[PDB]
Amino acid sequence: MGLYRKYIEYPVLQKILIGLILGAIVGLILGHYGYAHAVHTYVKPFGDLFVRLLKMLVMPIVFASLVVGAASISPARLGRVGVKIVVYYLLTSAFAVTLGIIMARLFNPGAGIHLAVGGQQFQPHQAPPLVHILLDIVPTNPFGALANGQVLPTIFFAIILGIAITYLMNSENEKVRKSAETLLDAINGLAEAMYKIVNGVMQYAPIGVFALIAHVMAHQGVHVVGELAKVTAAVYVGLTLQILLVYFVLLKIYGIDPISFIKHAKDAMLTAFVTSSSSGTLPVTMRVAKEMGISEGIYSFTLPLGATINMDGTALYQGVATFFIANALGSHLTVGQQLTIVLTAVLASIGTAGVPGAGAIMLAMVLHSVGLPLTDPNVAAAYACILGIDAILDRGRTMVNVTGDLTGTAIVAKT
Ligand SMILES: N[C@@H](CC(=O)O)C(=O)O
Ligand code: NA
Ligand code: NA
Ligand code: NA
Repeated sequence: MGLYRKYIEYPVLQKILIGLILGAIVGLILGHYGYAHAVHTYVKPFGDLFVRLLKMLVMPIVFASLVVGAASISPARLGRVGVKIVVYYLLTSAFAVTLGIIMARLFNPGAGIHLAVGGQQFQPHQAPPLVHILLDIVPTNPFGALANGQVLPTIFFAIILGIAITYLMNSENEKVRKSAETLLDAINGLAEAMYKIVNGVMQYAPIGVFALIAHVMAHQGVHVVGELAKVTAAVYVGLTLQILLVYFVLLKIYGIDPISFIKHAKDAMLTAFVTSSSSGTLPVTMRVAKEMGISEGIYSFTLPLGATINMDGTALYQGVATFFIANALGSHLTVGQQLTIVLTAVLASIGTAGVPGAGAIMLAMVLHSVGLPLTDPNVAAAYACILGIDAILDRGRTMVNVTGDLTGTAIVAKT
């Protein structure tokens, strides 16, 4: 087990990029000499196992995290400035998703791939009338939603359970109060346990990323590499313009000087960029918070709230991916479908945990709203090719999310 210990003790982020570049070389070299059936039958199953691993823990982590999160939060009317706090992030998320559509049309990623994994192109199914969709949010059986795999009914049932369980903790009866604590602790244990499994799966990602990239290179060929570069470059330039478009303009109109703003915050983004974990990068956020030389009481609630609420960078990733998959599958997005992208993506960005890899887990939830379920083999193939390239894209989107946190707290502080 000498080599096993060395392999584990290494930056997980570095290995994925090492695994990604190695996979690309192997696929093209093999593809030039043929052996298309060789990779399809020998190295493909490693990629499929990684896909099944991610889908395993999506359901248990959605239910447990919401119950713990909803119970902890209590309605305090947000005082006076809090209503100004929550409204700020909601509007900004809409802008980020809206910018994704125009930039995606500018480059048009996913053209000329022609997925035929299932033997035929994906055929959209007509959506049921909106009355049936809304009435299905309420689960007729709370246990049925979990077992059958429905996600929307589970979210509704999880939220109300957390709200109902925080009243018992405040109840005067001792037996009722004690029973509420035990039930909350058991679910909190399940949510914590699901996070340790996330680290275990990420250690298998370099092997999983290697298998997925190699399989795609051999079949599609060198052509598919070009589009993968287009989506790679698109997100960064879209994020780059977004920072100047909305984050800079608020600084200019108000009295805070943007040039000095980044000078004190320069260490903040750089530390987050290296670690690529916005939720875990909290200590530096409070570090710069206490050395701004201003009030701390505003910082008592803004940073914990803005940890999960603000996720502009991931939001652009969610929107661009949703559009990219449609082009690969050959199904054009109508105007009506584009309207539900921003509504779904913005609320989706709210539920993101913040740890790296969370966007991949909840990207599929937006796909269900569009009408592209994961059970479709054609959708699975296109979605799998994104899972390989997530690490390099996740390097940039963390910086935007943390920057929006730091920028947003300062402008309200000026008021
Ligand atoms: N780690 C990303 C989120 C993600 O990777 O899904 C962020 O905090 O911006
Ligand atoms: Na936002
Ligand atoms: Na979030
Ligand atoms: Na954030």
